[PDB]
Amino acid sequence: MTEYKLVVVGAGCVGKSALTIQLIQNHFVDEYDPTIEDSYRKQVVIDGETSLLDILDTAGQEEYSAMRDQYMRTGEGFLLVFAINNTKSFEDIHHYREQIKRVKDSEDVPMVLVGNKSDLPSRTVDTKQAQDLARSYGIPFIETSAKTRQGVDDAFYTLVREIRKHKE
Amino acid sequence: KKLLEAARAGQDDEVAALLAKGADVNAHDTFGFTPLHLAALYGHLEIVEVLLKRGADINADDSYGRTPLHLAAMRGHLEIVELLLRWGADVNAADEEGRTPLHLAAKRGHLEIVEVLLKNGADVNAQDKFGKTAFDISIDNGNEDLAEILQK
Ligand SMILES: Nc1nc2c(ncn2[C@@H]2O[C@H](COP(=O)(O)OP(=O)(O)O)[C@@H](O)[C@H]2O)c(=O)[nH]1
Ligand SMILES: [Mg+2]
Repeated sequence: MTEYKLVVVGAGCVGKSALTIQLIQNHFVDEYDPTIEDSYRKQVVIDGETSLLDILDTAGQEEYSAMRDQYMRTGEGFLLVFAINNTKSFEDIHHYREQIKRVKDSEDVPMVLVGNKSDLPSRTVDTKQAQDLARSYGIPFIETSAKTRQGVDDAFYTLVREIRKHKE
Repeated sequence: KKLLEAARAGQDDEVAALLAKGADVNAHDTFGFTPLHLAALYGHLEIVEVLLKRGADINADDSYGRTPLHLAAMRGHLEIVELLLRWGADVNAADEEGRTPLHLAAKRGHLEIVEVLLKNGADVNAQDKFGKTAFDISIDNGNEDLAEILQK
C-alpha cells in the first residue's frame, strides 16, 4: 500500500471533527471537545487501488505543537473547510491557504475546498462565491453535510485523486 | 451536564458543590467523555484527585477507546500521569487502533512522560492494528533522544 497524509484545516466550530469521525466511524457526533487534536487512520479502496490514509484533525493555533508542525511540513493533501451559515470562516480561508503555501513552499500543494453544514436552511454564504473562489484557486469544491453524510467520502476521494495527479 | 462543564472549565467549588448535591461521577456525553476524561485532558490536578477519591472510574473508554491516561499522555501533563498511575490505571491499554499510551507519548515527543510510563512498567515493543511500534514511530519522526531512550 501507500500512505497519504491528509490535513484538515479551517476555523472553529465549522465541523472538521464531525467530518473526520463521520469518515472513520460512519457516525455523527452531536458534541465533541473543541480542543482535541488527534490522528486517525483508515484503509480504503479508491477506483481500483487500495491505500491507507492518516488524517490529522487540527483544532487550532493556540499553542505550538511539534506533531502538528511536522504534519504541516510533510502532509501532502489539505482539506480547507468552512461553514455555509458563517461568513467569517469563509473569510479565513485565504489566510489558511496562505499559511499552508508558506510552510509548504507553495509549489503544487493539493487542496480541496469543503462547505459543511449544508443541511441547514439558513445560510449567509451562497454557492456562487464559494465556486468562484475555488475556481480562482484552481482547486475542487465540494459541499458536505456531516448529518446526512453527503460528500463526506467524496471530499477525501477527490483530495487523494488530486494528490495522485501531483505525483503523476 | 453541569458537572461536565465545571470539570472542563476548571471550577473547584462548583465541582465540590455538585458532587455533594448528588451529581453522578460517571456521567458521559455523546462521544463518551467523563468528568475524569475532561479534567485529565485540560490539566486540573485537584479536580482529578477529588474525582478519583469520590469513586470515579479510571479505565473508562470513549467512542474511540481512549482512557484518561491516553489524554494525559497526549497532552503532556506529567503530574496527572503519575497520579493516574498511582491509582491502578492500565498502562498498556489499547484504543480502537490498538495504540498504547506509550505510542501517543512517543509520537507527541514527551520524553519525560515516556520515561515515567517505562518506569511504571510497559512493554516497549507493542504492535497496533497497523503493525507499528513506538520504535518505528521514533524512526519515522527521526528523534534521536526518543530512539536513545527506547533502545537502552
Ligand atoms: N447540522 C450540522 N451540524 C454540524 C455539521 N458539522 C458540524 N456540526 C455541528 O457543529 C458543532 C461543532 O463542530 P465541531 O465538531 O466541534 O467542529 P470543529 O470545531 O472544527 O472540530 C457540533 O456540535 C456539530 O453538531 C453539519 O454538517 N451539519
Ligand atoms: Mg475538533
